[PDB]
This record gives sequence, C-alpha cells and structure tokens, in this order.
Amino acid sequence: GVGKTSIARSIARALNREYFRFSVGGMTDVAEIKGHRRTYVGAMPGKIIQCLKKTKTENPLI
Amino acid sequence: GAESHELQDVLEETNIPKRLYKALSLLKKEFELSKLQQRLGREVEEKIKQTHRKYLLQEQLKIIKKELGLEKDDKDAIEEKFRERLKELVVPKHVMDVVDEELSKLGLLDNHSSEFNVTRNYLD
Amino acid sequence: IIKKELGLEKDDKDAIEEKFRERLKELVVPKHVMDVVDEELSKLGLLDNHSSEFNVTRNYLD
Repeated sequence: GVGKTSIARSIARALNREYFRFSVGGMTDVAEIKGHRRTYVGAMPGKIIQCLKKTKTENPLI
Repeated sequence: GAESHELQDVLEETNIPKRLYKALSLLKKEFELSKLQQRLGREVEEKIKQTHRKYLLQEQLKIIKKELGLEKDDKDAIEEKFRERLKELVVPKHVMDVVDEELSKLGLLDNHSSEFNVTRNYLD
Repeated sequence: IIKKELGLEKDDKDAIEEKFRERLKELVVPKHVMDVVDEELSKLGLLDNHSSEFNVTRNYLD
C-alpha cells in the first residue's frame, strides 16, 4: 500500500516506454520465464516474449 | 409433344385463327422445351469434357514433370540441412552413425507426430 | 507451361510466406532470426496445410 506498482506505471508513462507487470510470487514453474519447448502442441513461450509481442518494443518497462 | 390436354384445347377452338394461334403456341412451347433440354445437355457435356481434360492437363503436367520435375528426386530437407551443418565439422564416427540412425528413424515416422518432433529436437 | 490451369497448386501459395516477409520488412532484425525464418519458411512451403508440423511451424514463426 505504498504505490510501488503505481510509481512503476508513472515511470512507464513519463518515459514513454511501454509497461508490463509480472507476478513471480509463490511461483515454481520456470516455464513462465523460459517458456515451453514449442514441441508439445499448445506450448507457449516465456511470458517475457509475450510482453515483447504485446508492448511491441525492445525498451519496455517490465 | 404437347400433352393430350393441349390437343383437346386446340380442338375446342372454333375459329381458324384461334386454333392456329394455339397450335403455333404449342409449337413454340415445344421449341422452348427442346432448346432448354439441349442447352442443359450441352452445358453438362462441356463440363464433363472439361472434367476429362482436367486429368488430361494433369497428364501433360506429368510429362513436363518427367522432362523436368520433382519426382525421381527423393527429398528430405531436414536430412540435407543437418548433413551440410555437420559436413564442415570434424565429427566423430559414433555421433555420425547416431545421427544417421536418428535420421532413418525420422524418415521411418510420419511428419506430423510428437515423437517426430522430439526426434527432430534431439537431432537439433 | 506447368502453370496453365490447375486448381490445387494455385492455392496455398504466396499467402503466409509473403505475409510474414512483409511483417518483417519494417523491423531491424538480426541475422540468426533471418536464417531461421528463411529455413522455416522454405519448409513451410514444402509442407501442407493439414500438417500438425505445419501448424506448429506457423505458430512458432508467427
């Protein structure tokens, strides 16, 4: 309740760079970062690649 | 070819003009029927001729293919890519026979399956 | 003379290849992903639409 995420958004909008949050708390499956193998049908890449696809830039604010 | 009802109607007509007009009407109706049947038949005959000509065009393509074509030339893109990739490498014989066996299994399997993709992955 | 009148060959041609190529025309893209994309596209042309490998290839390339 201090505004960490809010100030992250404020920095993202002030710098003009895109924004994307990521919840790692209590996580155990590394595939969320490193994705799947692309082999098993429906396999998805790491959520960072998803962020790059969505924000459409290589200088976002993750 | 008008039905007997039309002939009875023509007979019922008394005035020569009226009966002659009805007879000419029936002649025109017969012309309509014959022309419609002929048009349908000719269109279907043209379509079936094109259907046979489709196999004929496939045959012409096949002969051009024989002159220069893909058949008579077995292909395996992954095979060739990996062979050229390892060609420059001074590669041990053990791994070479392992790769040969892996590629033979890859060819032995479909190009659509999970084990195919896993074999590809290991080969990569 | 091969391309005279044949329905099956005409379809599935220059539909996804050119689409991806134009999708990459605007990007400053590294050589590695160029060569990967080129090989993947060449295969994609060598494959058919029904293929599960074709579907996985399209997913990864997209």
